[PDB]
Amino acid sequence: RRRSVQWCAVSQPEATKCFQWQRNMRRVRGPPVSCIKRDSPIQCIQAIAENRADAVTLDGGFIYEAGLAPYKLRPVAAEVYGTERQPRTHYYAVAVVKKGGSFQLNELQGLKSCHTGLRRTAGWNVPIGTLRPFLDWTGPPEPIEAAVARFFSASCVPGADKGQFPNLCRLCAGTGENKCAFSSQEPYFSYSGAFKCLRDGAGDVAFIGESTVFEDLSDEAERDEYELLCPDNTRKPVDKFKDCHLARVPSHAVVARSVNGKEDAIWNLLRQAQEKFGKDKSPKFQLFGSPSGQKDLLFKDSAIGFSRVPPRIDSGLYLGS
Ligand SMILES: [Fe+3]
Repeated sequence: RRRSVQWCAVSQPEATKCFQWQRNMRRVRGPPVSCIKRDSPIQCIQAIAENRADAVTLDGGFIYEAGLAPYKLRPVAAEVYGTERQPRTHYYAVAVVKKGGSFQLNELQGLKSCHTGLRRTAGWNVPIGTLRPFLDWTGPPEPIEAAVARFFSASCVPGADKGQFPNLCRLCAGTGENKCAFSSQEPYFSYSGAFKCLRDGAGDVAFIGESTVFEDLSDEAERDEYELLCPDNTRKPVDKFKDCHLARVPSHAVVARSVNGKEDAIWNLLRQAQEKFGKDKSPKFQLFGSPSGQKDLLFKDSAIGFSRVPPRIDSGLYLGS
């Protein structure tokens, strides 16, 4: 039906969560949500621009992508992180390494790297931009990936072209054709996957978000075996990310068509869904939770709510501050 917000999933597990979201909203007589299934942010971005879906949550890198032509989607609601007592609409891109090593951020040449994915904020845009000075990139037409592939001995950059940049997919753990996939079929995909790539010892550094280590390692003693590479070339505890990060970046956000995008219905849905199924709100459904073996389905597991984006704020403006 027309009045229902059509959400776009990028995997089957997300589709399954969306359908559960749909029946739960229906049970509590809240705003209706329907589900559309795709395989990547790009297919969801396109599907929305083509009125086949209405909304999707994207990392900063794809919020950028979605704002260009022929899509022109804009962020309508940002994820909120931190705590209810201290909420924030931004997180931190950090460089996590194993304690015991002596190399600093300016000494990564020849080492192995783990990234959340190609063109993702913390996993790529931020770290690569930060390391530019150390690369020997000759600018266009040479794709930046080529320079990165010459810098790190090997890496796992989900979504990178295994054909042109084999080095960038070498450390990835996906089976057969799924090796280096920009999806959960690749064990080292996204935040937790990139961190696992470090935990397993495949890589020497993981470019992820500051909350990853805390979500994945409950034991304080285990987390103490990791530290962060600070921009001033020093190492510090994973809990000191505020004084040791590569960048502070805007939170992932739900995007929608800039014209006739059902913005008000989308916000009504998010506000009520947050209230009914947000953190510690319901035993039957968790808008911000994912089943065992799954991470950040539809929204980050670390999200605690939403913040509506003021009108006439396009992708460009959202990301630039
Ligand atoms: Fe991100």
